Amino acid sequence: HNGAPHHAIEEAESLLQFHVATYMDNDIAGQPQALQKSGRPVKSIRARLKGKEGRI
Amino acid sequence: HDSSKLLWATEYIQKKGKPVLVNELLDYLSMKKDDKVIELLKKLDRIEFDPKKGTFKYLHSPSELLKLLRSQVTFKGISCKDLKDGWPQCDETINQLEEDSKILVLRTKKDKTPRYVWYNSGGNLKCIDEEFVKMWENVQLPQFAELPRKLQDLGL
Amino acid sequence: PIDDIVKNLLKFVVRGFYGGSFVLVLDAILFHSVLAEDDLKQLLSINKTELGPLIARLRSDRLISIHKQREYPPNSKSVERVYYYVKYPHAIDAIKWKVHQVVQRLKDDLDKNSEPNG
Repeated sequence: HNGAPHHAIEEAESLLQFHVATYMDNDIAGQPQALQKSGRPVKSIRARLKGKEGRI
Repeated sequence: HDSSKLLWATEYIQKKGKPVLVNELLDYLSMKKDDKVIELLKKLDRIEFDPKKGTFKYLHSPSELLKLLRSQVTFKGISCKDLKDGWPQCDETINQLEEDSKILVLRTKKDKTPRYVWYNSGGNLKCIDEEFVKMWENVQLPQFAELPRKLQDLGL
Repeated sequence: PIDDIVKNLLKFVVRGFYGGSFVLVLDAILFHSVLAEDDLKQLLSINKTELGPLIARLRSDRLISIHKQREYPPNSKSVERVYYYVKYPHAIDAIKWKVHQVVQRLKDDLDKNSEPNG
């Protein structure tokens, strides 16, 4: 809505695409761990079900 | 000098900016009192020399601006230069006959509205609701010749 | 012809419900169909942020399909210009649909109406 440097945009949404991705799964290989303000990773949803201790 | 001294008189005479006595202009500047000075002004439009008494003019209303807007047809985008000297306070009369009656391109409201050749019928018509214009903007264009169907699909 | 009306009509909308500067890029490239991109930039002699967002509308409305007016450079290298080959039909086609949509924002709105039921 406010201008369009059209390469900042191309990164801007490609950022948001990264947040949604790590939200579903923050364990993705070939990608940067999305960390917490403790520097520990973020408990993605996938992480909540993965191994023992998961939901299942 | 010859061309330099004559140019000097037109400089200080245009400071007066009106047809003043040539002898005054030959003495107020105290330099361009030679024969080459007055003749150069007689040959230069910077001091528009009439056959009458000492003339010094350097060739006004939005009406002239109004036609100039229509006189810049198929021509290039003109700035605000011809007004500020010819007609003081261009930016007032730019938006005085606004709504494209006196159209001009405000480059910014910090840069004296550096304009182009602008003249239209409605032109801006900002009275249209911006949200509606945003809603007008909000209409996303679908794809190719299926859109020729899509308009017929949409009832157009 | 109606082609002039087509350009005429383009001016009206681009000046009716658009700002004044919108038509400046219209007329400039309407002078010649296959025009070098700089020529408009040169004659307007304005910045790239005073030209970029205006270029947005020309292709956002698809009114100025800027054809890559490729030329034969003398150095034997890449040469092209944004020559706005206007796609008169397709431009208006969306516009009509665009118009229809705002009418839908009124044709639907007729049910949002006078007498209180809720």
